[PDB]
Amino acid sequence: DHAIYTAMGAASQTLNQQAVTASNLANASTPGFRAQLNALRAVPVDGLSLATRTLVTASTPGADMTPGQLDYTSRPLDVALQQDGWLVVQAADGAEGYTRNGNIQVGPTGQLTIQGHPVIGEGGPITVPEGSEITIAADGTISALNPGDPPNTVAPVGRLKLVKAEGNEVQRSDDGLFRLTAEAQAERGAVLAADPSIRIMSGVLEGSNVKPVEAMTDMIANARRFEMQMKVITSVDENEGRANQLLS
Amino acid sequence: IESQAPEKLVYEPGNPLADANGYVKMPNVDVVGEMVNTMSASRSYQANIEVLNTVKSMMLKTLTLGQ
Amino acid sequence: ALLNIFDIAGSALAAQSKRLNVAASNLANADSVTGPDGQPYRAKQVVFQVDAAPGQATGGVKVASVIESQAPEKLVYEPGNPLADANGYVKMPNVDVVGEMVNTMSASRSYQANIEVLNTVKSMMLKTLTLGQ
Amino acid sequence: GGVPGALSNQPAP
Amino acid sequence: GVPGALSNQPAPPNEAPIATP
Amino acid sequence: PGGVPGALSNQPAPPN
Amino acid sequence: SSLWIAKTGLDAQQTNMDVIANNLANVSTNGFKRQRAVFEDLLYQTIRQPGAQTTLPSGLQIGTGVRPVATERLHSQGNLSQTNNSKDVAIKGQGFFQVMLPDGTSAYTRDGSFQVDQNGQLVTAGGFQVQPAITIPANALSITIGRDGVVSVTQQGQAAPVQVGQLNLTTFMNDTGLESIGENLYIETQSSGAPNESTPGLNGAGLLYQGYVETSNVNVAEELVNMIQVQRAYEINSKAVSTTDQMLQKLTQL
Amino acid sequence: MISSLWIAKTGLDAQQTNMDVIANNLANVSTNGFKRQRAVFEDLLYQTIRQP
Repeated sequence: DHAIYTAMGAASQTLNQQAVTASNLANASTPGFRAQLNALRAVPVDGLSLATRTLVTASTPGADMTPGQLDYTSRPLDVALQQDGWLVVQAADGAEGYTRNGNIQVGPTGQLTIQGHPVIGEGGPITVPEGSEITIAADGTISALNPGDPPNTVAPVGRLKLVKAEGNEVQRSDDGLFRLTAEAQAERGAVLAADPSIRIMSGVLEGSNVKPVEAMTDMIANARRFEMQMKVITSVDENEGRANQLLS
Repeated sequence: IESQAPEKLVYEPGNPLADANGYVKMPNVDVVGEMVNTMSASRSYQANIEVLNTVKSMMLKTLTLGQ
Repeated sequence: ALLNIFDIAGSALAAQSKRLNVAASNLANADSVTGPDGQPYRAKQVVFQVDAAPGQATGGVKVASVIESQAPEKLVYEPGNPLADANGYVKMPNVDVVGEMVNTMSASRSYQANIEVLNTVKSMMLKTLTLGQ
Repeated sequence: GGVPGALSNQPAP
Repeated sequence: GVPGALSNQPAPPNEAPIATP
Repeated sequence: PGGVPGALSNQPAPPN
Repeated sequence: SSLWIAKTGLDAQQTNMDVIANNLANVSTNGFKRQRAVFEDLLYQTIRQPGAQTTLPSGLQIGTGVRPVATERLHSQGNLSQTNNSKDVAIKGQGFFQVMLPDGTSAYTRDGSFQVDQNGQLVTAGGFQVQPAITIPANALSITIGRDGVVSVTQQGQAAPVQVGQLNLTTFMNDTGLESIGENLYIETQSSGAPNESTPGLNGAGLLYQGYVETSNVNVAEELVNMIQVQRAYEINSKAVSTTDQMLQKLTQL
Repeated sequence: MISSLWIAKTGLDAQQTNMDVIANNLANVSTNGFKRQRAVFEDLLYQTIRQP
């Protein structure tokens, strides 16, 4: 009578896994995206006397840090980081976040943004002089040349804050930015200092890293697992009916 | 009691009902759970009906104790 | 009149039927240039409300009204059409194709789920009446 | 009480 | 009023013209 | 006096 | 459910398809900046938080889908084509001709194909006047638009050209923020405010090449690769839609 | 996601830039004191896959 609940848990968590996979597939064109991993954990129910019932719980263990494919766009402000490297932005709630989106934009007032989040440089958010032409070097250095003014007047303005962090040290926040895990925060500090060993390429944008093969295989597996759980539910549903209706 | 689950967020900032960022809130109903709950309730209901039927039969037989 | 479960599930069936009808009417009028009066077709939407007859406890689904969508009407440059404005852009409906197919599928699966609920309840209903006899 | 039963006549009278 | 209620009056005929009269 | 059912009576036609 | 997620995915790829179709339709338009669509995923949903920590970090965190935020135009200098018509000028640099709309508000354009109306007056192909205005006398044997925007006219039976007016160019601090009015016109926004008028060659304004027209910025192969990937992503999202439907159908038929 | 497309796109872009440079060099044969241009193409960053 309670195997129906085990099968129902399996089917519901299969639905959750399918939702995760569909959300990953919907962002196949999202610039600088990290796919969410999925794994079904098994929870064994304790008790007496013969432990037979073990339930299923869907989980998302971090994300995927494999870089995607770089689109070469003839623009100086689109940048791509090294493998396992992160650009730093000031998060929505005045905090710090890390990302791979190298689509740096400028405003009328001259401040650099990523998805609207100001970029954080050595001494707090980077601000470029109003209406200047900007070039980004291979180590984060930013040069600004005013339009029409001796090209001998090009001078650096600041340096981007580029950090290095692996998947174990990084957890996705609800606003799409990545942050440090508590166990990584305890060791590497609240704020990560700039890592000078990371090279950055200017003029190339990093796309998403969702793998179509894994997504399609996962969808097929989810469908088949759901059908098997429905069969288990149906088998349990007939037996209980007969039993009660007759042994009364 | 209200079920404890995150409200299902849907991005439709064209519908007249919306949020500040166009996040329409939809109920957190888990369809599989509700179908299984309906089946379980029906089965438990039928079991209780059988209990009542056999109990009434026994009461009649007890009323026919010595006769 | 109806038993509470009957009313709830029948209201669900009627609401899903109304949503499917709206989706079908939108899919039919995807390429309509004019109505009967000289105004473009506007994609219809159906709004589900909970018909909570008691205070916040339960209730089926009712449909207050069919609203007309407020989205930028599609503009196609056809100055020769009599319905073109001063700039010459005829107005085509804002009916999206993918959304309507998804709506049709979702309405069908909700309809079938409510049908299954009624079918499940029915056996218990008929078996209740054997309690007295 | 607050919830009417499934086998009850429509709460709406 | 509500769809599915009971009234003592037949519904008006369902006409759908193609052009405005 | 009901008329033809189904397809013919569910198509927009001018009155005559 | 997954239906809404995959439907948002399908809507994004259609948007991208519409953007690509618009870019490909405006290949031959003079002074066109290609449109590039970028997408962002909406709010992530946290269902259960990761526990206190070997094993894998447990925790169900489910996404929502994808939304289009803003499509940006690439302000890169296009190529020049030679049309012997003396009324056409091309811009070497970031500058826009300012124009009066018939309602009375000012728009900004880059298409340098101009004409002259019934009463002199330099106008665009749509007839809108190009400000600050240039009146041309009806004995103009030849008109020359100089590098610094100088509009000089040659008169019959004279040895020197007659100066008329300077084609002042409007320069913006953020070019990508301009709103597309439609017919080869841009209007300032809050993200592209403070229109700075300047003589061409000064304050970063671009120079004018007379007799040439600026080609569209649309690269062709990039769009075709974009269409291939858009079609494949659309097919993948359709497969996701088909998979969720199948499962819910089994659930119902139970 | 597809990848092999975004690599072949860079290949096509490099060849397009080379052809543009060649066309510029050919168009300016008659200019007095013109200097030929050569475009240098050179690859992007490599991704490294863990090898347990």
